[PDB]
Amino acid sequence: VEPVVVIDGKGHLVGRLASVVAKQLLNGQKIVVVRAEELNISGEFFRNKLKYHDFLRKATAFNKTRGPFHFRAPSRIFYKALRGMVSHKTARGKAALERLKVFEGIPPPYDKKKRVVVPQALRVLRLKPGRKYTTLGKLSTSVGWKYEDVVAKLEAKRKVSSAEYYAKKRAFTKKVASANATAAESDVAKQLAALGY
Amino acid sequence: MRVRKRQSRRTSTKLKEGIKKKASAHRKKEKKMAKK
Amino acid sequence: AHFKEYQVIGRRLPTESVPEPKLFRMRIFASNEVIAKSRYWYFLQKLHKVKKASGEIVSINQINEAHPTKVKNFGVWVRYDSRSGTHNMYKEIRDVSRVAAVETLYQDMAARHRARFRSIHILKVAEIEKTADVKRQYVKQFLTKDLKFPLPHRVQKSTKTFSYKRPSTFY
Amino acid sequence: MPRSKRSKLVTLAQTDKKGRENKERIFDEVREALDTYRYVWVLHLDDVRTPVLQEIRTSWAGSKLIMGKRKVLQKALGEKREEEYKENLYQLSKLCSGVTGLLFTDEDVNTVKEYFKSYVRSDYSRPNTKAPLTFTIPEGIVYSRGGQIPAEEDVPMIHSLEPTMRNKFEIPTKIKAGKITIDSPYLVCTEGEKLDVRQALILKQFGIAASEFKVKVSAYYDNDSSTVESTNIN
Amino acid sequence: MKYIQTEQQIEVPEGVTVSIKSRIVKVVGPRGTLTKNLKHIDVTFTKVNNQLIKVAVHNGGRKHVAALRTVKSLVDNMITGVTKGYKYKMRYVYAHFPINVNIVEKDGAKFIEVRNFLGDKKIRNVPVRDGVTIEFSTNVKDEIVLSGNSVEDVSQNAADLQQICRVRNKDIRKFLDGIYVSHKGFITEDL
Amino acid sequence: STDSIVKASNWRLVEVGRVVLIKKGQSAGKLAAIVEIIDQKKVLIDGPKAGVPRQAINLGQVVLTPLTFALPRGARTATVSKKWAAAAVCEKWAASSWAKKIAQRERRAALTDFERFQVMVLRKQKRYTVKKALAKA
RNA sequence: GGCCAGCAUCAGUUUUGGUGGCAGGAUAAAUCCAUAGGAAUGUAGCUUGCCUCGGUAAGUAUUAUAGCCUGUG
RNA sequence: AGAACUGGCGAUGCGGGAUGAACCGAACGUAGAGUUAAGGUGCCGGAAUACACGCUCAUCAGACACCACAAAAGGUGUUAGUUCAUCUAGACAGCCGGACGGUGGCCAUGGAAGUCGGAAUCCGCUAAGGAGUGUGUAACAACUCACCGGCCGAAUGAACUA
RNA sequence: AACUGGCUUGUG
RNA sequence: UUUGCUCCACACAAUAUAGAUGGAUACGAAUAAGGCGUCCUUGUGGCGUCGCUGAACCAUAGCAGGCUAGCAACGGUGCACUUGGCGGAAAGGCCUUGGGUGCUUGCUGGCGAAUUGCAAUGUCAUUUUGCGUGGGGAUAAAUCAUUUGUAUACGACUUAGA
Repeated sequence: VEPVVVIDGKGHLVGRLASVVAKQLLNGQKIVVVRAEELNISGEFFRNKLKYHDFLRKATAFNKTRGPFHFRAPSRIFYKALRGMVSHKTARGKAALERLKVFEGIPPPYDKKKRVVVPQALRVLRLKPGRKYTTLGKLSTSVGWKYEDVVAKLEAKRKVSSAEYYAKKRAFTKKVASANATAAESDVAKQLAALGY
Repeated sequence: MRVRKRQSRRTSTKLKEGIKKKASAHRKKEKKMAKK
Repeated sequence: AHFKEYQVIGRRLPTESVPEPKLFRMRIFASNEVIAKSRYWYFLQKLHKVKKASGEIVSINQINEAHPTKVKNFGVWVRYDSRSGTHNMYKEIRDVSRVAAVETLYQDMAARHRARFRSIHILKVAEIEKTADVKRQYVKQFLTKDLKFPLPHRVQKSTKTFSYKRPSTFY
Repeated sequence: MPRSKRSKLVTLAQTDKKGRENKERIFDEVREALDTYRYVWVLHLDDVRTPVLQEIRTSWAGSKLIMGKRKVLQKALGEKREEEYKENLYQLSKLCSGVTGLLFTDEDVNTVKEYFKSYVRSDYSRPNTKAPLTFTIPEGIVYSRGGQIPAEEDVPMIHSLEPTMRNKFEIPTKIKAGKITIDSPYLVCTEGEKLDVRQALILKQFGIAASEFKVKVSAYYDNDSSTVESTNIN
Repeated sequence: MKYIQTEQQIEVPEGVTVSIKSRIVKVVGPRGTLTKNLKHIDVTFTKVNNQLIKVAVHNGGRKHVAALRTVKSLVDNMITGVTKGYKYKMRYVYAHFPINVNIVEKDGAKFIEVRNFLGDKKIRNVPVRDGVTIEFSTNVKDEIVLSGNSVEDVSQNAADLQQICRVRNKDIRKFLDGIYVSHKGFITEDL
Repeated sequence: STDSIVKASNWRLVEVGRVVLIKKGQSAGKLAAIVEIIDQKKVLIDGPKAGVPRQAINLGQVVLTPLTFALPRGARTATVSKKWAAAAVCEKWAASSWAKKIAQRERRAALTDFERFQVMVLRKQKRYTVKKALAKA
């Protein structure tokens, strides 16, 4: 629908997001993902950390270099699980994953562009309350992604910038709504409502 | 920590068919006993 | 499947010098006729010395309910042979009809006991007119005056994969 | 709450529980008492001693003094006018509010109403009460009496009880050799204040029955008159 | 058994005021204020009027409702900690070696400094949390008093403090010395 | 000023009296009212006026409206119709902004291409007016 | 007069929708109309308390200033 | 282990079982269209992130073919049951009081007072209070239950199964 | 030249 | 440079497109909560209102978009300039000033289209490159050989050399 989709990854879950993404890629929508320090995974911190140390101890015992890379960072985690969801060895796969771009935080140029969500992956719908979740920023900094305090600063910069922006947009909508409702009660408006607008 | 080795949950077929043959032995023994 | 309640009688065959035996009746729950019949013969072979070949069926009649939409408290005495020796049980439902109550029962027994339709027995349905002789509590709390409660955390089931809105439940 | 419950402590003690058999037993027994005896006295006794009650009973065997649970005593007396063993009993079933306690006599009224004014004992504070004395504990060795008697003949308090003094009684109690000592004097209470439970306990620990004990009564009934009498004497 | 609605009452007195947006609380009274986040707990609050507030849960599992009773008692502890204020009293006892105990301020740090412990040379500092004040006991030997509004801060600080003198490798029955709590009262005295 | 300012936590509540919309089933865009509650997730309803039967239903198939009127449990359909027309909900609902939106989507789906070109031009005219209205003031 | 295709009508095969007329069951059961009786998670009304002076509390009250349940038709 | 019968494989491919001698389905000429079996439907992967009742939240669950081997049980995790007990004539939790006299019962001992310890199991008043659970001092004392009773008023508890 | 069939482990 | 490199204009050529064919239309935090507006004592304030799908908002007629006439308005939009700001996370864009230049379907007129023959993607977008056309721009380093030796298996590495 949109040529370039820009997901916000906050409030979301990995697997469910990953599945919907992978299918959208294999059908071709160029998809981009942000804020993936603030993803969520089910379960508790310690279960997820035990898991990841297990993946971390997996290594090629004859030469440790050439085997399973324990990518620490969040975006590349998400990429990992997605690479499991895809046939990454073949060309349909590779020309899927060249339709994917993962970032942390939000760089430009997408902050000036629209962000979306997924319904059917979100924590806040999908999880029963009284049940734990795990911020990937906390997790990955616990396991050796040494950039977390940076991105919070930059996102804090972005947030005020967007704040001033929304103030402008709001005032503009205020004026425009007043203008349109004052222009309403014209017969053309009556006819529009007659036709359902 | 040092997160230690797991047992799998993988199928490992010899144990499946060993289970089936063991099961039939168990049920045979049950029928040999069940007259009493 | 989706269930019905049936009325059956069997009239075990006329033998000479005992014609017309005593028309043993049952009320039997199932989704259709022949399943109902087979269960009549199954209970009957348990309860006294019959076989199907030595017996014959009088009639099948769907029992509709008299006043369906009357909310009713039902209480059901049942048996089941789980893996152990057989054993009894009572359960209590606030519901609309006998048939729907036993529907919910069959599924709940399936959850909580891994209990099959085949190895369930119903003894009996009863309906309770007056309150406050229901033994259980989880129905009993649904009987109080001026009752109100919420649907918290309501979630809306969209067809689309995207939403552009940062949704919410309400509240 | 099928699991994650408390475990209640199981023992092998000798005494067993009474149940309703003793309840209905005493009910019918007072109803037996009613027509037999003639003079009836309702007794509010909040602080009670087992030897005092036995002393009163072995004083008056021709009387009978009965105590038991309240609502069944109200039952056996009859709480309504509609239900009662005899008449004019519901109204005096109303008033009997406190720890009661009851007597069945056939003797004079005068002798008993002067008896229980003459009858006075020494008991403890039993708080939500006054105790007619104050106590400062001196900044020295502490003793079983707490400064009552001379310091030569009082015995110092045992070194077992001191952590109870630190925990319950809120008091700094510091332990030199085997006796027990304090560093500042401790006043426990004053006159004219309602004694607290820790205050009552410390005077108990000293073992001081500084409070007077006298029973009051509120009322009297006679069967042959079949009439109720109201008397607040203490 | 999946209780449908559970609920408890908390009693606001006349003096004190409370402001509850979503699951945040502020509680203000004469001694001062406190705040607390409770976003992890998933309940509902309601006023009826101004001396009583109702907490509640709908569709409770056992864990959910046990949490309900807990959160009530937490907020009541805050209320007490404003209107009364809480007050915890300790003593620091020695057989041979007198403690030197002191208060210091390192850049505004409010450390608590102990020396001569068991004939040591070691300095041990303990921080003080915000919102709690110290006093060494005037006219009472070998005693220290803490007072505050945050009960959790107070108890955590003193529990730390007796957790510092956990004397190690040595027979506890002999080394009776240490720093311990005398009692847990309120500030007031009268009420 | 020295009073406690928690806010009411406005719920929509299920109770005897709650009037309800249906999103899936046969009626599937019609109203009714509860009479009775069965459990947390099933309720027994009936609305005669729109046409819908009496029935049990599961709650996830329905959504609540803020609207309510007083009503007694165990009701019969004559009783609820009488109370309904006394309480005047159909006007209230249809005046509510939600039903305006439902009607809007309905009509737009019911709409002809010729009328689509009409709305195009009339929207352009309104736009002309309004964009003059702005950039001046 | 070769190559690729398209439209219509027809046939075999087949998938998917609309719609009408019929039969059956307890000649559906129910709703709905009337009627009789009953009772409460007790509606009006009555009594007492508070009083924020109308909402509780406990009694009363079987339709009344709501209604429900059952039986028959 | 031995016999007897029967079916599969052997000469035989195909779909599924992640892969496969033994499993599940299935009558092989080439092609088209349709419908299905066994198995499955989050993504790999064609198919419902379908509907719906319940239970589960594991500090390496389970997704198992199942009775089957560790195995009978432990577990203050959790839901539902069974059988018994209690009760506004006041259940359970609790807070308060009593919780006695003969009696410090007999030897036993330096000391043994309900509790270092052997054996006895009384009556008295009793609402109830044992020849006496547990802390205890050298003994004694003091405190606690088990037992009743006062305030509260509401349902609760033992055992067992699943 | 190294688990028939989860083999082996602390308790006659 | 037999004018070689480069910035920019238009003519043609190839050259392909993991696949445009109205718009990637901007807050954040929470969801047992919030947003939007308004008022006040400006706060976790009050008051009203909204969601319950983007099934929307914007844009949108003219030969794949012409030639023309006006009417109403001085508003909108495009092009190339030009003033002044803002943004570093991969900024590579977003504002904004001025006028010039068109068009304006806000409304009413007039002309044309045909014949692609009942439809055939009926081609209109972007990446890359070269030849030419004509206005600008600027005038290198590396390597081999030699030599060194802090390095050196030969390569490599590190030094000096008009």
